[PDB]
Amino acid sequence: KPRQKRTATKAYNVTQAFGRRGPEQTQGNFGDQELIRQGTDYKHWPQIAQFAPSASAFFGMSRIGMEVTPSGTWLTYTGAIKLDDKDPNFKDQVILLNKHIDAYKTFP
Amino acid sequence: KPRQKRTATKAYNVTQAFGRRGPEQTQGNFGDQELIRQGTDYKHWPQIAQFAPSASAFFGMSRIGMEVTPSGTWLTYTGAIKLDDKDPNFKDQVILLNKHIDAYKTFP
Ligand SMILES: [Cl-]
Ligand SMILES: [Cl-]
Repeated sequence: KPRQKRTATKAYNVTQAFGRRGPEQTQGNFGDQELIRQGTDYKHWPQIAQFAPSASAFFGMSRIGMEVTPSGTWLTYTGAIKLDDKDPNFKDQVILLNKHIDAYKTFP
Repeated sequence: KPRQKRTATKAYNVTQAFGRRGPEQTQGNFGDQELIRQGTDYKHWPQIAQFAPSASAFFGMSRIGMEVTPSGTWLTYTGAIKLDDKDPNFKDQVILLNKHIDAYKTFP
């Protein structure tokens, strides 16, 4: 499976499918130890997935680029997804996202 | 319906769902005239969607951040998807992606 189509689960976790969390531009930085170990099996995964873009929104909202480097050809992507301040779970969504963004920095 | 979960089609095109293509930091720049008016009805949509990330890969591969500005709270994302240069279809993949990246510059 191409890396972009992989689905993390307890049997193929975030580390196995997408590598260690870290600070380099080539590494992902999202996920506490519980989400890394369980992937889509994570109890709060659906609350995180509501922010993931559809294939249409991924190519409709993102700034797409093509880069040819010594390591190969890359499809770059950047963008921002607005949370809904009126959503009654807004305060829980902020806490949940804060719990996984750069959570690796505190792993024992 | 959240912008990230929208699906562009002939009835609800890329401009109506994700705004006019353009060069600004959080403005979409992908799509020629044909893709903008057809969205997922585009006859070559599958060869574009093969590069869209699953929800799991989006949070596993990307660099996720969160910003609070006067417009609201935003989930920022950045990353790069490696193309398989060993795939016999690689040249066609490069041609297809380059046809839509910044295509808006050649038309009103
Ligand atoms: Cl699709
Ligand atoms: Cl999912």
